[PDB]
Amino acid sequence: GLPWYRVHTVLINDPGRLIAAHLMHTALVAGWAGSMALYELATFDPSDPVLNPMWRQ
Amino acid sequence: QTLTYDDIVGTGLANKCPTLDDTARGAYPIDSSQTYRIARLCLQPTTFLVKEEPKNKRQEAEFVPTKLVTRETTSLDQIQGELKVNSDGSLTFVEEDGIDFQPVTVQMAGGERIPLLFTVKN
Ligand code: CLA
Ligand code: CLA
Ligand code: CLA
Ligand code: CLA
Ligand code: CLA
Ligand SMILES: CCCCCCCCCCCCCCCC(=O)OC[C@H](CO[C@@H]1O[C@H](CS(=O)(=O)O)[C@@H](O)[C@H](O)[C@H]1O)OC(=O)CCCCCCCCCCCCCCC
Ligand SMILES: CCCCCCCCCCCCCCCC(=O)OC[C@H](COP(=O)(O)OC[C@@H](O)CO)OC(=O)CCCCCCCCCCCCCCC
Ligand SMILES: CCCCCCCCCCCCCCCC(=O)OC[C@H](COP(=O)(O)OC[C@@H](O)CO)OC(=O)CCCCCCCCCCCCCCC
Ligand SMILES: CC1=C(/C=C/C(C)=C/C=C/C(C)=C/C=C/C=C(C)/C=C/C=C(C)/C=C/C2=C(C)CCCC2(C)C)C(C)(C)CCC1
Ligand SMILES: CC1=C(/C=C/C(C)=C/C=C/C(C)=C/C=C/C=C(C)/C=C/C=C(C)/C=C/C2=C(C)CCCC2(C)C)C(C)(C)CCC1
Repeated sequence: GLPWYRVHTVLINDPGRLIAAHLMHTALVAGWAGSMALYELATFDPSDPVLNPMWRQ
Repeated sequence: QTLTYDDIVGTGLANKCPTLDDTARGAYPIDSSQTYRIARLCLQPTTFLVKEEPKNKRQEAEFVPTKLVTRETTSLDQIQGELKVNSDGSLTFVEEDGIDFQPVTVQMAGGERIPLLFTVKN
């Protein structure tokens, strides 16, 4: 069959499933951005923007 | 026009001090020969401020405003005591008894709760 590095080539002539794969990628990136922001909020110390700003943390 | 408990209950007015109308800009003569007392001292807090502690020793350590989380449980009321008239003409309230304490919890930014015994005990 297809080699491992060509598995996604099944989408080339399938616009509906290309859209679906792109939607899933978009869901993963948007889900990363939310989960990254929640991780940062859970750990950010906001109490000193002079000597402990976000870029030190 | 005087209210009852069923008018007041669950409205939050029980945590309020009584008010005097805007017209009452008068004056109350303290006869030095006669003794006085306080029938009711009410204190209704509106603003609780907590001083921050910046870890630096120096800096601007100002009082930050907080959010009350323990609801309308805050006023001290029904406080009684003797209002003495001193020798030099001054009046000294000595507090005797009353509802003179309320535990209060306020919350700073970041979620730190600050419990305090808001009081005028003695
Ligand atoms: C928009 C970016 C993009 C998209 C949509 C594609 C799409 C495609 N690539 Mg291409 N490619 C790209 C960028 C892209 N590529 C880049 C940046 C490189 C250099 C690294 C390549 C080098 C490349 C080669 C050499 C080949 C392809 C192939 C393909 C086709 C099949 C992919 C597959 O089945 O792998 C399936 C992948 C796996 C089963 C596992 C991959 C795991 C990788 C190695 C590490 C983990 C990645 C990680 C999970 C994701 C991080 C994302 C990152 C951007 C942050 C598909 C059309 C193949 C092709 O043309 O077939 C005819 C092929 O041979 N690509
Ligand atoms: C943006 C991500 C993405 C999307 C939308 C697709 C989409 C697709 N894949 Mg591809 N693929 C991907 C990434 C992706 N893939 C990665 C990272 C790998 C390497 C594991 C592959 C390897 C792969 C193979 C071998 C095959 C496909 C196939 C397909 C198609 C059918 C679905 C399927 O069987 O997947 C299979 C299921 C997966 C790939 C699940 C992903 C597994 C990774 C590890 C994520 C698991 C999540 C996990 C809970 C996270 C753990 C966190 C950790 C810190 C603990 C569909 C077009 C099939 C196909 O149609 O080929 C003809 C197929 O046979 N994919
Ligand atoms: C004229 C109307 C129109 C509009 C508004 C778009 C808009 C879009 N298309 Mg395109 N496209 C069009 C015509 C249009 N297209 C036509 C006629 C074709 C040929 C059939 C295509 C073929 C095409 C392909 C193959 C792909 C796109 C993709 C995209 C999206 C990329 C950006 C994205 O995902 O952001 C992020 C999304 C959001 C922030 C949310 C947006 C919410 C949407 C607008 C509303 C959802 C409800 C709505 C009823 C669903 C249908 C909308 C549809 C018309 C796009 C974007 C929504 C890509 C895609 O789908 O990526 C996932 C993609 O792979 N388009
Ligand atoms: C500009 C932004 C951008 C672009 C162009 C891409 C492009 C791509 N991403 Mg996406 N992604 C992005 C932002 C982007 N990403 C962000 C911000 C996130 C959140 C972290 C993701 C999360 C994400 C996931 C979870 C996945 C993708 C995948 C993909 C690939 C899908 C097509 C494919 O089959 O390639 C075929 C694969 C390749 C061409 C290999 C790409 C190699 C990359 C570029 C770098 C090499 C990584 C290295 C080998 C291993 C890293 C260390 C390891 C320990 C993880 C494509 C290369 C998917 C994928 O790779 O499927 C296999 C996939 O599963 N992305
Ligand atoms: C629906 C609308 C929407 C809105 C208002 C936001 C808003 C935000 N996003 Mg989110 N996001 C969204 C959808 C949205 N997002 C979707 C669908 C995804 C999945 C793809 C994400 C994935 C995502 C990630 C991974 C991250 C964000 C982040 C953010 C924050 C910073 C934005 C930023 O720096 O981008 C900068 C944007 C650009 C620089 C855009 C570049 C545009 C390029 C140059 C266009 C190039 C091609 C163009 C077509 C050329 C022709 C142009 C023509 C005019 C001539 C902001 C709160 C960041 C964050 O803080 O997360 C918590 C962040 O890391 N978002
Ligand atoms: C930590 C380990 C545990 C993690 C558990 C996570 C749950 C996943 C485990 C269960 C996997 C079940 C897949 C196999 C069942 C099935 O047949 O496939 C169901 C479908 C197709 O349906 C199918 O379609 C097929 C035909 S076709 O593909 O449409 O052509 C047909 O064969 C079939 O009858 C029909 O059902 O295929 C799949 O969806 C691809 C495999 C699932 C990949 C799992 C990825 C995890 C989900 C994404 C989570 C991140 C999202 C964040 C962004 C929002
Ligand atoms: C976030 C989630 C991430 C998902 C996890 C997925 C990660 C994917 C991992 C893929 C790795 C694939 C490796 C496939 C390996 C593999 O399958 O090779 C065989 C394959 C050749 O395949 P053909 O095209 O012959 O097809 C056969 C097919 O059956 C393959 O499916 O070659 C390639 O894949 C090209 C890459 C060359 C790589 C060869 C490297 C070997 C060198 C050894 C180096 C070590 C010694 C160094 C000493 C100095
Ligand atoms: C589609 C996947 C592509 C993988 C991206 C590789 C990025 C490498 C950087 C660029 C150097 C490229 C020179 C390649 C040379 C080249 O041009 O190759 C092209 C080749 C496809 O070529 P053809 O279709 O001609 O196939 C030749 C085969 O038939 C073998 O004879 O692509 C590969 O084989 C992709 C596999 C590379 C596999 C790389 C190993 C991935 C290891 C990942 C391990 C990750 C750890 C995972 C932890 C979770
Ligand atoms: C369904 C649904 C829902 C939910 C959703 C969710 C909850 C989601 C989540 C999501 C998420 C939570 C996601 C996340 C994602 C993530 C990712 C996607 C990541 C990625 C990663 C990577 C890619 C990395 C890589 C690396 C490493 C590992 C090391 C170093 C290097 C690098 C960085 C490259 C709701 C209810 C809302 C709505 C309705 C429906
Ligand atoms: C409709 C319906 C439903 C629903 C379903 C759904 C739709 C689901 C989905 C689900 C999902 C969709 C899931 C998801 C998952 C995810 C995950 C699992 C993720 C993970 C992630 C991670 C792991 C993270 C990490 C990180 C990052 C990325 C950055 C920052 C840091 C940290 C580390 C945090 C049900 C059945 C209920 C029932 C009824 C009907």
